Amino acid sequence: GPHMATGQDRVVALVDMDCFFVQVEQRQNPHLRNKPCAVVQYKSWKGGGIIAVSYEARAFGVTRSMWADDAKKLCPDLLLAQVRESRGKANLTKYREASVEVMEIMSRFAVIERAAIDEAYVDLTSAVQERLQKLQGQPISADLLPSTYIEGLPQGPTVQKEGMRKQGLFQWLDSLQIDNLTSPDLQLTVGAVIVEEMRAAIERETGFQCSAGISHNKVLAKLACGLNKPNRQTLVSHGSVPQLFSQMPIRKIRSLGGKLGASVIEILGIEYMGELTQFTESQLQSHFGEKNGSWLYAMCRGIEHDPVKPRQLPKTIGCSKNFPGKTALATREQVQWWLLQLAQELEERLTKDRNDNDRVATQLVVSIRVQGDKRLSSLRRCCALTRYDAHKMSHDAFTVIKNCNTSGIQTEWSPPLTMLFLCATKFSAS
DNA sequence: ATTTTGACGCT
Ligand SMILES: Nc1ncnc2c1ncn2[C@H]1C[C@H](O)[C@@H](COP(=O)(O)OP(=O)(O)OP(=O)(O)O)O1
Ligand SMILES: [Ca+2]
Ligand SMILES: [K+]
Repeated sequence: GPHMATGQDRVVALVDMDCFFVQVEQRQNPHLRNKPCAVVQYKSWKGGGIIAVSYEARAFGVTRSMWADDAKKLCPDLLLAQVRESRGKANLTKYREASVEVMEIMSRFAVIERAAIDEAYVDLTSAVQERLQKLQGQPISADLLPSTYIEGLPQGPTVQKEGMRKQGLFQWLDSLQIDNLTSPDLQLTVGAVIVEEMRAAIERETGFQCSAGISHNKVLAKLACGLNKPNRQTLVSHGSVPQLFSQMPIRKIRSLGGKLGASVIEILGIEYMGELTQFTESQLQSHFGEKNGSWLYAMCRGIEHDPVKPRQLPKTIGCSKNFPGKTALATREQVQWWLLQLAQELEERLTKDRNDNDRVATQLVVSIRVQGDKRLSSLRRCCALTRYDAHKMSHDAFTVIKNCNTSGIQTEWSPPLTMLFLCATKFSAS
């Protein structure tokens, strides 16, 4: 009891831009705003592959990974914006720069960990302490939380969505103990106030809307974020975890969406996160390893300790292209030309990165996939990255991979290459 | 024939 940790020591948010690439294109082209629309890369093969979908179009069943021709079958009036193409490949620069806009705004409020192009974790513990000092026992008005849901409420003894939201928020605020500055529920509530302010600032200064989760750790904040989308935020309190987890499929928890989550389900014969509480820590370590077992034992109780890392910039800068089916690279000239295209984009982005961020990459990673291999990467080799020069980087990549060619004819390449990948890594300050 | 990314763990 008095010594049992409860994982209530931090306030952590996860901010997720809503359908981000779509919003970037809608800001640029007002004709696309408030319409069913999607972002597509390439156009020749089946109308192009959809990579982002507005919520209006999701209502028709349009999803990412879908071909645009098929999406048009579900949504005949679907509007499309195309990813820019440069040097023969999709170029994501517009979205990376929009991401920087948002991340720099978020960084004014607190330390952020860039989780993806449109996702950041936020460590709010210190900001919440300061705001609590400013408030001086003053109660928190529901007006300060105009887009916040409290997971699990309302409960106990209106048929509209906003009415339910307000009822749950009212119950939560009515129960709060505003006089205890160490109260974890109060701390989460102040965190939610700050996140409302952050999201307002993002929308005012960029036009972009986002959703957010607020809880005591990254996994719960990420889970909370997806409960009420778009353009809303959700507070998941420690006390909400038993009911929330009691029907929560294991695969919905971050890092359990793949093979490990499948093995948890299969070996233990369970379906929901809460069922994990019935195993000892040693049982879980015996099945899943020391690290995973301890992590699951704590996580099914709502407890997780992974820190928000102070990192606003990506650790790697990479460029890749697939060559599916008939397009697989079968000559040496082809392989070298595409290595050159990838290296030119990489040099452009690296030079910009060096000027913006006072750092230099020192390692070049080359990855390839051969036709027939089911794995995404068949081979990975590295060489020194000593000059931001595309011809040198492409020549070096060719040198490290050229011995993979089985073909006895020098001009021909076999087995054909279905993927090329150049990644600059190992940054040092400059 | 999703494609193009990015982070981290194991050995
Ligand atoms: N599998 C993918 N392939 C290519 N691009 C992707 C892929 N997944 C995501 N992206 C890009 C496009 C998205 O706008 C952006 C953010 O991804 P993601 O958060 O999963 O969806 P989303 O922002 O489009 O919608 P949501 O509102 O549900 O968050 O990253
Ligand atoms: Ca998103
Ligand atoms: K996401």
